[PDB]
Parts: sequence; C-alpha cells; structure tokens
Amino acid sequence: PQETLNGGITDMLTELANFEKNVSQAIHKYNAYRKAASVIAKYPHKIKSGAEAKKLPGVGTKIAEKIDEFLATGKLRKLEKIRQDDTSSSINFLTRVSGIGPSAARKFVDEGIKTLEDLRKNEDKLNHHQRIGLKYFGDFEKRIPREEMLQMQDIVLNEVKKVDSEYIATVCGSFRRGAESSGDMDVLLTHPSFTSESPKLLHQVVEQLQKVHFITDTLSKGETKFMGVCQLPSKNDEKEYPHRRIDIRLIPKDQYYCGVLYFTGSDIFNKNMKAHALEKGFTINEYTIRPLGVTGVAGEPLPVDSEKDIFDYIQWKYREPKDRSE
DNA sequence: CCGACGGCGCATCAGC
DNA sequence: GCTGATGCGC
DNA sequence: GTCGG
Ligand SMILES: Nc1ncnc2c1ncn2[C@H]1C[C@H](O)[C@@H](COP(=O)(O)CP(=O)(O)OP(=O)(O)O)O1
Ligand SMILES: [Mg+2]
Ligand code: NA
Ligand code: NA
Repeated sequence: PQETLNGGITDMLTELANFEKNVSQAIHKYNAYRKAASVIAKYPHKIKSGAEAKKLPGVGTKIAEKIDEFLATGKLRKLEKIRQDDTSSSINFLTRVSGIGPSAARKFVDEGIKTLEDLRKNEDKLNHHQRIGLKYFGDFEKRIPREEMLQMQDIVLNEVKKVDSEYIATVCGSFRRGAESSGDMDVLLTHPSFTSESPKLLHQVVEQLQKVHFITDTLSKGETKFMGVCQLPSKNDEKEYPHRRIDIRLIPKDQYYCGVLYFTGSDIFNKNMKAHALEKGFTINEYTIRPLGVTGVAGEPLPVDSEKDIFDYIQWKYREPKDRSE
C-alpha cells in the first residue's frame, strides 16, 4: 500500500527501532519495533486508532499508545527529545559506518568523536573494517540497479568458471528473486571436491576477482566466507561506478541447494517454510533437511541435489524465486 | 510472571 | 603464545 | 516490546 497511508507511523516505529539497537543496545526491542513497522506497512487501510493497530500481530499495548499520541499530535515527544540529543543522535549516526556497531559508536562519542569528519581525523582509532566503511560511507548506502547486478553476475560467473570449470556459482538474495534493485551481492559457491565428508577453493576465486580488479577491498576472509568490496569497470569519460558490498560463501556440495534455498529468501519465506516442513515431520535449516522421529529425534540429513528435492520431501510443489516474497 | 526472540564466520579483544 | 569472549554483520 | 507457555 502507499506510504501516505501509514508512513508517519511506520517512520516513527523505524526510528524507534534504530535508537533501541544503536543507543540502548536492546536488539530484541529493535526487532519488536521492526516487526510492528512491517505488519503496519502491509496493512491496507489508514489506521485511525491505536486500538485498530493493536489487532495486528506484533503491535502491543505500548505501540498502540504511541500511535494514539502520533495521531492526535502529529509527533512523539520522546522521539522529538531523542532527535535533539547530541549524544544519542551522534551515536546513532556513527553506526551507519560499516564495522562501527553500538559498542564502537558509544566509545567514539564518549571521547568527542561524533562526525565523519572526526573519524577522518582519527584513523589510528579505527580498525580495518571501520576504515573501509568510512572510505565508502556514501557508496554503501546506495542501492544497486538490477542492470548493474547483471553486469556484476556476468563478471563473477565468468571469472569463477575461468578458475575451474567444475565450480558451481549462484548469485542469490533479492536478485535471484527477480528484484529491480539490490542492497549488495550474495554469491554461493561449491565444487565437487568439497563435501561434508571431505581449503583453498574460496581463496582461488577471491584471488581471480582481485586480479581483474573487480574486488577492491577485503572486510573479512576465511576458508568458507568472504566479505568485501567490488566495483564495475568504468568506460573512459564515463562517471565511475560506486563501490558495492559483495559476500562469497563456499558451501559443501551436499548442503549446497539447502543453502541456495535459504540465501535466496525472503526471510519471511524461509521462516514461513520452516513451518510446513515441521508439520510434515521435517526440520530444515540453511544446511540440511532432516526427518523427525516419533519423539522428535532428528534423523540423518536427507539427500538433496536440487531445490525441488526439498519441496518434494515436504510434498510441496516448486515455487520459483519469483514467488518467494512470502 | 517471565524467558524467547537465529546462530555462526571472522576479526579482534581479554585473560591466562 | 593459546583459548574463549565479544563485536559485528548478515 | 510482544508473545505465549
Ligand atoms: N533477519 C534475517 N533472518 C533470517 N534470514 C535472513 C535475515 N536477513 C537476511 N536473511 C537471509 C535471507 C536473505 O535472502 C539472505 C541475505 O540477506 P541480505 O542482507 O543480503 C537481503 P536480500 O534478501 O539479499 O535483500 P537485499 O540484499 O537486496 O537488500 O540471508
Ligand atoms: Mg543481498
Ligand atoms: Na555499522
Ligand atoms: Na548500521
């Protein structure tokens, strides 16, 4: 539904979420406010009262009261107060830097470091990840048009196959679901030589992507997970492309399609679909699907060579990534 | 009333 | 030096 | 903050 509908309420609730996460360090309250914001965002009527909102799952007594105040006055006193608080507003702002969480943000502000400018002046106090987040502060907040995501996929699949034609690589996330923009790029990688039974398999791929100057920085890298930065090549005379976030995950072959399913999402759909599998005698996670015995004891992971196999264990019919919004 | 609300890879800290 | 905890992001 | 055992 249109934002004008309840956008004021949803904006209020998201701002509250952010203060709970970044300032109060209350992650579960952050998620409570986000859940309330989502269900309200999907509500196809302009909310007239807190009572009306309370009928939705995730909206309770306190949010109902906040909605009543917002509706009667057009603001929320406590949010107005938080906004003008130099300490709170600065802490909340610094967490937009990738690598600066609530703990780091609090410490910086405690010592007089409140702005990106102060961060620039204080490089020695920033760890590697934080320096990268600062460097690309603006770029990391931009979204990625699907047309660029396709150019990016083109490079990733080409270079992976060039390293070893037996690798399998799948760009997952919202992109695989057919979205017209993405926040970042998620790549799942596997290889026949890597099973749960059985490295350098990930390194070889990261190395090649750096060699062709697609990967530009590294946030973290181990034997199964890479998190870093990449950029599309620019044409002479054209404005250069923003730097983008990319993650690459190496997963065992025998867990690969459970991973593709899971990392394609949405979370709504995942959380959603864990359900059916249960009621049908199955426990599912990002790695495996296992049968639940008559007392609830999990059996060995079931064999899986496709996304559809998973649906076929729970007697469902394949639903394309296109239709997995929920 | 009162505990769950996701869990885990990687980087870095804290303590030994 | 090593092992476990914490912070962070997802 | 909300839900639910
Ligand atoms: N809070 C959560 N709980 C459970 N699962 C979650 C999750 N957040 C993300 N996931 C899962 C599903 C995503 O497809 C996948 C990657 O999460 P992602 O952060 O890359 C979001 P996509 O779903 O990629 O949107 P976007 O990138 O275009 O903005 O991991
Ligand atoms: Mg993504
Ligand atoms: Na951050
Ligand atoms: Na952030």
